[PDB]
Amino acid sequence: AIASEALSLLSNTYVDGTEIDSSLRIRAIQQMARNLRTVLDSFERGTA
Amino acid sequence: TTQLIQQVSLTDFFRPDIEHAGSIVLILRHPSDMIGEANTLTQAGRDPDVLLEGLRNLFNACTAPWTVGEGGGLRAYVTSLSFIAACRAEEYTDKQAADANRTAIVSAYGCSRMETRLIRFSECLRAMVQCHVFPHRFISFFGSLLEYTIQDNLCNITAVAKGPQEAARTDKTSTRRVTANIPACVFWDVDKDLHLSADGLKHVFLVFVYTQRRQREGVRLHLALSQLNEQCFGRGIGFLLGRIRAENAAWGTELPLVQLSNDPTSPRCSIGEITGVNWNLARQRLYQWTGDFRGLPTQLSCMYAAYTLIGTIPSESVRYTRRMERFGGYNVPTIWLEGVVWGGTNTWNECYY
Amino acid sequence: VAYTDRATLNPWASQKHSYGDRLYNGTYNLTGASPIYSPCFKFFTPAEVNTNCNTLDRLLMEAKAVASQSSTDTEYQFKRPPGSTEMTQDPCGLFQ
Amino acid sequence: SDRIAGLFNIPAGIIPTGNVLSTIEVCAHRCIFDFFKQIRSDDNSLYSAQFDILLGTYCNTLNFVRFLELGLSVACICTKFP
Amino acid sequence: SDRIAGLFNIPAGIIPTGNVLSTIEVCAHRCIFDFFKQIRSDDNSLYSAQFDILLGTYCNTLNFVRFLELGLSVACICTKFP
Amino acid sequence: AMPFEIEVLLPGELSPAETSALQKCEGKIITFSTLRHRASLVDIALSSYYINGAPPDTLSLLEAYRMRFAAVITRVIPGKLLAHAIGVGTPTPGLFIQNTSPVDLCNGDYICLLPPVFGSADSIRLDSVGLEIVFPLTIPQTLMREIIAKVVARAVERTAAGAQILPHEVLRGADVICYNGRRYELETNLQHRDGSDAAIRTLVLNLMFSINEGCLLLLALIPTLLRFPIYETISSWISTSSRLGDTLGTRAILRVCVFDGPSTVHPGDRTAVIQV
Amino acid sequence: ELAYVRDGVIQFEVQQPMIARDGPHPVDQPVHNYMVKRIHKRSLSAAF
Amino acid sequence: MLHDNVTESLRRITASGGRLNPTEPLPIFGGLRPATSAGIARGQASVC
Amino acid sequence: VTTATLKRQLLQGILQIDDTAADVPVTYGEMVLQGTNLVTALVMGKAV
Repeated sequence: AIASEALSLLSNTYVDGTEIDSSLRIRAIQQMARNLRTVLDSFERGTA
Repeated sequence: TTQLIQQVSLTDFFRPDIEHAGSIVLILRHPSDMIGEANTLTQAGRDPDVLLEGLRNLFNACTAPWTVGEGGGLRAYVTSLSFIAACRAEEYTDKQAADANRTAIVSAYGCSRMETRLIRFSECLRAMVQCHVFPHRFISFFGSLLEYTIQDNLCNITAVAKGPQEAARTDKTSTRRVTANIPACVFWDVDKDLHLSADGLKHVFLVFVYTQRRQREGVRLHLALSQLNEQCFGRGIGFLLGRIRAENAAWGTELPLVQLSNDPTSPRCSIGEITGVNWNLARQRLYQWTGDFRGLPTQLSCMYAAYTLIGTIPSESVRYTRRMERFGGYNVPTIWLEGVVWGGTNTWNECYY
Repeated sequence: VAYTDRATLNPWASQKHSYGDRLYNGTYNLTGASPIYSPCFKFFTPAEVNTNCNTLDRLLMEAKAVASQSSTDTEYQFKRPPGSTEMTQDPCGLFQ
Repeated sequence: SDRIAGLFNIPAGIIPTGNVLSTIEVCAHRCIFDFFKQIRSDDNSLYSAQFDILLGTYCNTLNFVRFLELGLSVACICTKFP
Repeated sequence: SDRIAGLFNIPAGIIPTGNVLSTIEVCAHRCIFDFFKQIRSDDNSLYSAQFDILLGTYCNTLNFVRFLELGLSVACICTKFP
Repeated sequence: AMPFEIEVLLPGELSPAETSALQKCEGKIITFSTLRHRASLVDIALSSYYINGAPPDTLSLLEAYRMRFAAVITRVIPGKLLAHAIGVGTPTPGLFIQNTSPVDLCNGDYICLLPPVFGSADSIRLDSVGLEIVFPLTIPQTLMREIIAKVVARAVERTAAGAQILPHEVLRGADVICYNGRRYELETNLQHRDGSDAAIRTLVLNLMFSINEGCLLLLALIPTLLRFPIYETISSWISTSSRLGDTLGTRAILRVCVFDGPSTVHPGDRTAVIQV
Repeated sequence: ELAYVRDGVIQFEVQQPMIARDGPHPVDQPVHNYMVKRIHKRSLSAAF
Repeated sequence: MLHDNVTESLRRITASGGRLNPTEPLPIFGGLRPATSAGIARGQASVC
Repeated sequence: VTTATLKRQLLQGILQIDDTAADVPVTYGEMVLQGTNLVTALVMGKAV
């Protein structure tokens, strides 16, 4: 799953020019990549 | 998306700078409408003025006692669940959480005639039941607190009225989102009591519970979280409230026609026989049947509960959290629902049988 | 303090629990539900600065922007409605 | 209260952004200020150091299973059929 | 006191100084740690930003009176006995 | 998704007075038997409700406001009427409604239609085509039961003529509806003894013949509680009562949400609403 | 980043001169002051 | 006072000699507003 | 700052005009919150 306020940061709505906002958007992208990689390994375990 | 609603009000029975965001806010019908319904719905031999005095005494130390009349435009519109819970903090089974919440809101508020404000509101709510002016007709769901702005004695409130709770975006201190929450005492999950407890969708009800004996009226409201739909929730309430039902049914109110027709020998008068001279000598030729349905259990004398549906929680499993977190100066146990989608239609269902 | 040869000029209004004090002092909230404005309200009610004792000369910080007392819309002088924002000055509610 | 007197250390000299240009007796206007402390010639409580420290941050990383590197794959003939 | 979480953000100081060698169901030993929070995926409390700031510092500079530069010094004959 | 817009093409030959009248009769609610993208002026008109070749009474109008589809009149131009649907799933974005009722709508009320049971109705007459249009009332859901129970009761005492009950009593008087801190007297400072009862008497009859048979079937079944088929009577009582009750017990269709404005919608006042 | 601040303060440090006098008087010492003010939050809004 | 017909008679001698006085039938619940006058001449009326 | 009546009464013969133009700035300041005090704004909750 992807949270609210993490989907609001991926989809570039409420984009401010601040760096304290890009610092959060990067934090969201990293979590989404983590979760997608884990979900993909789950399919290799499920086969066994 | 969601649906926002905004309303200006006074700050007497509600202080938005203290209540948590996401808190359930109630609205109040005008007070001068209770007088009319009390003047007519009151049972016989019961003074309909106890409500009027308990009402004029509540508002006599609430705010400016002038401009409580008809066409002022400013009025104590809204309350919170915490206020209406702490005013009746002696009727919940969990005395610990009830008294914690009560002592939290007595000190964190103005403390200038705040104890009296809590006492007289409870007296008014009590008096509303012996006059059969039930509180569920004058209190209703407004929304979940989202955004506010305040001045000296004047507040302006924005709340989530319909739609998923976590989709509303605010400028809350830590993060831009907020989830619903309620005091731990008003919480009541019916599925754990009825041994259903299944995993699935739930509803969020707003149930009042009346208990009326002579001069011993007690009113409390809960927030129910059940699997049973709007129609089949009154059964689950009646099975859990089996004592108040029987107590109110008794302590609250304080013809062989099928046989006479089976023989043409009984006295009778066909419809074409009802004319001028037949008038006086008809009401005595027939069978006499005295008596009256006076002094019997009615719907307003046997009522013990009244509930609405205000939202649902459509998850695979309802994850609610009970944590102790403070209203500033005091700790108080709350409950943190997750993923409620507010609904409405504000349709109250009375329970008397 | 002002005239040192006497304790009071009007015994019926300066003593505590007297006629004037019982009638006009706002703490007893006698005319609490009355809508008419009381000119003598500020003369008979004791003041309480939340920091009464944390300043030697708070004459200046208590002499700028007091809110209006009465209403400025109606035909008579009512009390200040619960939503007004007008502001006046009191050279008379300062030196009492 | 005075939590703000304790957010950043009061006498902690960083750099004068400006100069108050007045040189008046400030003991008088004690109240147009949220914190006020008058000190005599170098009195105590000006030499204080006490901090909090984050002494590390540990994490981990997962291992990824390949089904064909396992031993269990002998019992099957895996085929892909879109 | 469990105020321990609230000094530094829980995910913060991003570069990890170590590597946990053992993956286990940590939830079973929840009472070994002083703080514990298990999320499923993307809690909303991960993206929170809130800070305090110091918006300047203002000093003063004293002026140095010279007695001979004044005017009053006319009436005196300033000599200096050692 | 798009809204459901309806285009009522007005005919010519409408007097310049009637066009200015229609220019103000927007925000009001109309109904169609079937919901189409292009309606006509005879589907809105009162002549659509004629049940047995005769104008409808209050009971028939209560039964009609259920089987028809509601719609709110949006902007009106000199050529046509534009109205948006209500019940069907539609995104209708502006959707304001004006208050046609002798009460005040508070911000947050729910609204449900009620035929003009008391006094008169506000109807616009188009004598150029030979048809008129009546508009339903918009009353809060809290009074939707008190109002009907107070206009149907009052019409039973006036039936109690013949010394059956004392018509000389002034002990009980002034049946009012108190709402939002205002008293609406029901006699309307005149005497509508005739004209109003004759248009409600069928509802009163169907309620008399249904309450009177409830307190007698029970007494016939249990004689100790205080050739005449009995099971047929048990059947024909529930069949009639349950089929008459749903007609009366209506549900809400709008809700008064108000930003940036006043919290009370006076009689004959506009306001914005959302779909329940 | 004004939307993110919780509270900001500014600090003052003033010093006062002194006059060396003779007796009988209590000898003097230099006094220093330390102060803190706190920013207030406001807003502005207009619509169409 | 003890007898209601003494207060009800004082509230009439008072009203008959001034112009700021409540509505005649005292409402059982309200604030006793005065009757709004159909004219204003020289400004707000300062009460004494 | 005053009203246009007092300004009229003052400019007549009381005050003495000095100029009829002024050199004013035409741009605002700027804060950034970047570099290092962005690090202390997200690990700890403070910045200078």
